[PDB]
Amino acid sequence: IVSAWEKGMEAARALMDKYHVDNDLKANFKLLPDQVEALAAVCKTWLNEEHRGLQLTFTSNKTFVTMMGRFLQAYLQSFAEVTYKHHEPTGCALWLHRCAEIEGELKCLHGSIMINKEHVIEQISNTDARCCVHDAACPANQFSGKSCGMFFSEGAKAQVAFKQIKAFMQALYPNAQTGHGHLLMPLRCECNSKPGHAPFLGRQLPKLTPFALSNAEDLDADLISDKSVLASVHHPALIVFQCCNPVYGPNCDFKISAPDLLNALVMVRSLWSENFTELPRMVVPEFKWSTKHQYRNVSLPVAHSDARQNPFDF
Ligand SMILES: [Zn+2]
Ligand SMILES: [Zn+2]
Repeated sequence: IVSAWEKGMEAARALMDKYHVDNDLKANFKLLPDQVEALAAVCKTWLNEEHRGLQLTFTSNKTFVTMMGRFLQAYLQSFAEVTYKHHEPTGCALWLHRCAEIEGELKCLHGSIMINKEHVIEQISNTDARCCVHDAACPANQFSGKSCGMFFSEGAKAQVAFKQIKAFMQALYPNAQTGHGHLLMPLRCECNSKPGHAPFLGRQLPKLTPFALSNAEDLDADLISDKSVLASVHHPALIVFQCCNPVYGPNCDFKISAPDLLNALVMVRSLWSENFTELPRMVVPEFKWSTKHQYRNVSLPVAHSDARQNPFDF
């Protein structure tokens, strides 16, 4: 019997040799949990070679390849039976969201229904915003110390994006026994990709934001038979994952839409099948609410101005 580490290393080198990954990346690879670049280079090479015309939608090329890298990593670890405790390789979870089950109703990461709020932007009036229940007494889009950090300026549009992912999954897995109600989502962007990253404030998992597919109705549904595609036609908004705390502490350019995230997983399974004859078991952890994902709030009073020189009359 051989150590799991050596068995992993062999498989990974076979891949890196076959896909002509850079020599330094090859030399330095040690199957360690933060070593994802060489595996992403495998995937990008396979894409360049087999899928040059792949169309991404609200996903950056870098983020798509990085996620394939993590999934490839997870399959290699599973194949070899190597696990590093506290380094789950995908950086993702399956959230049983229940956001497309009841008309007009969204649930947050807590699994509780989201409360309706009016949200005024600048002047735009969003009277259909939704907040985490633990934020129900906060201004719209401000987060309490008990928040999960989820907020939708537009609840109807959010529900369209959840219907879209659920339909996309039903089209890819029309005979699924299980999983059509789960969302594959990232738990880590670049900012918390390492378990000992410096603590940061604000949201503790990648933000989830629905984006409209705005030309998608100028489309003739009758011409399209791809059920995947029809998911977007019927529900023209995508869930898009970005940095834990995107800029409009740390921030990064992580950006991937839910269908492209599932396709990153699916395309790794294809790549794997072209190199190995069985696909190992690989479990993306089911999401469970816990305090580690709680928003890290800091509430600082800010003095309003007063024309007076002195605080008080005496
Ligand atoms: Zn919540
Ligand atoms: Zn980030």
